[PDB]
Amino acid sequence: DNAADCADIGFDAQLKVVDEAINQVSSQRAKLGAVQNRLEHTINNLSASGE
Amino acid sequence: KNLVFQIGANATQQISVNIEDMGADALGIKEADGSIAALHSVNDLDVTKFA
Repeated sequence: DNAADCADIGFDAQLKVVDEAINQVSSQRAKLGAVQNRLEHTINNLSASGE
Repeated sequence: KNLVFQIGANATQQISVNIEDMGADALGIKEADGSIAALHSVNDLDVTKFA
């Protein structure tokens, strides 16, 4: 129907929002990786303190 | 009705294309013309009018 000059049927808008969903998933995964790094770090301290 | 080929991965990485040829593709002002510049491709004057 039209090129990227509508923002609701535009191609650019489409591709943008898909890429943003990707950025939200990627962000979430990134956070979780950080969190389990935090956890592991702690577990080292927990076991140490336990000794 | 311009033609948008996607060319790159991201937004706007694209081009435009157009085309026109048919029977009425003789000399084009904005339309072809009236009694001239349309028939010359479509209907030749080579009926008798050269005589």
